[PDB]
Amino acid sequence: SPPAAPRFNVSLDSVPELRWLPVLRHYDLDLVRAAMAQVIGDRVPKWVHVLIGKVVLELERFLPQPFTGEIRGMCDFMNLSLADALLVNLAYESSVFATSIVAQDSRGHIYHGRNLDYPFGNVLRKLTVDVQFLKNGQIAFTGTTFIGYVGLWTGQSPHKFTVSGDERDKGWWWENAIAALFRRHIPVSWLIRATLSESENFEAAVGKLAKTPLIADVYYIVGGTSPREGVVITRNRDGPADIWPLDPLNGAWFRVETNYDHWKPAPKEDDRRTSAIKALNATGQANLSLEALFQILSVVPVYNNFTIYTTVMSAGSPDKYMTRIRNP
Ligand SMILES: *[C@@H]1O[C@H](CO)[C@@H](O[C@@H]2O[C@H](CO)[C@@H](O)[C@H](O)[C@H]2NC(C)=O)[C@H](O)[C@H]1NC(C)=O
Ligand SMILES: *[C@@H]1O[C@H](CO)[C@@H](O)[C@H](O)[C@H]1NC(C)=O
Ligand SMILES: [Cl-]
Ligand SMILES: [Cl-]
Ligand SMILES: [Cl-]
Ligand SMILES: [Cl-]
Ligand SMILES: [Cl-]
Repeated sequence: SPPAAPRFNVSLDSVPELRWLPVLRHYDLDLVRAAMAQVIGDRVPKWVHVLIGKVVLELERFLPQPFTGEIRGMCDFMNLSLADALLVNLAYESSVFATSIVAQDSRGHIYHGRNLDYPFGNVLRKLTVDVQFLKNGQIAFTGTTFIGYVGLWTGQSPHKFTVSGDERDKGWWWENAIAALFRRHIPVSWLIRATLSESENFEAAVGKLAKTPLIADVYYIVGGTSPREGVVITRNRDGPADIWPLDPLNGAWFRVETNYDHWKPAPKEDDRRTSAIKALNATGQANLSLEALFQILSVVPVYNNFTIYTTVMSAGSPDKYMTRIRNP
């Protein structure tokens, strides 16, 4: 059976530059550096590496807190350049594949599950962690991430909402991202974390995730705590291209999103959407549970050779947030 991801706490009462240090000390930084060094060489184009290396300090002015400070803190503790630490944190914003599911059972309770896939040789499975971010000793929100990565592709605000992000690949990622960063747009995984931290309820989270300027396109899957509180937000950098909510009155008790626009067919080369829908159809609304979602997310090719982890969560039952490493 897949093992649960290591769980750690991160205190938001500590300043950004030191928050992650207690967590980093549990890891072999030789492994982390080797992994970060590999990603730069593998995922960052040469012209980007040259450019950011020279202008990182000018770019830092336009980046938001506390993300820069947390990256700066990981710079010093690992003897890595600020440019390289920033680049790795941007490299994982793209080339990440996913399946996200938000669904409503017969009682109107909301369930949320997702797979995250990375199609390159990696040590992400060894660096995946569930993190509880604390304010005054209390859990403000929970997220799943990789050691050294300050954004959240997956997270939960207890008794409020759950969020997962799927990449929306429209090409020219680095060209548009750099220009967007200098215009104070933010990474898609950083917006998820900022939403988990700030938004007071599901409705407010959907608004913030739908409208905040981004450096790239993305799909945001959001689940709430009341019946019908589930939505797929298809984003472009400036705003929402499409808002796709649960619609039980019309028989739509789930929404599936992989990495493609739902109003178009999934590509024949990569049709994880069809498999997920059939498994949900076979499971049935009456049998929907977090465990049932985990089983759906274990069906090939929804579950595939590149799957890093599987997360199931329900904001109404925050204690059930569970991330399991796949293919370990
Ligand atoms: C991670 O943070 C949680 C939340 O603050 C910690 O749980 C608290 O632990 C103290 C001491 O055991 C208790 O007095 C609190 O009531 C606990 N609260 C909850 C909700 O569990 C947890 O101990 C922290 N983990 C570690 C390893 O320190
Ligand atoms: C799912 O079920 C609905 C209703 O039963 C059906 O119309 C649809 O074709 C099914 N889709 C798949 C992929 O099984
Ligand atoms: Cl923000
Ligand atoms: Cl935060
Ligand atoms: Cl309903
Ligand atoms: Cl899709
Ligand atoms: Cl459940």
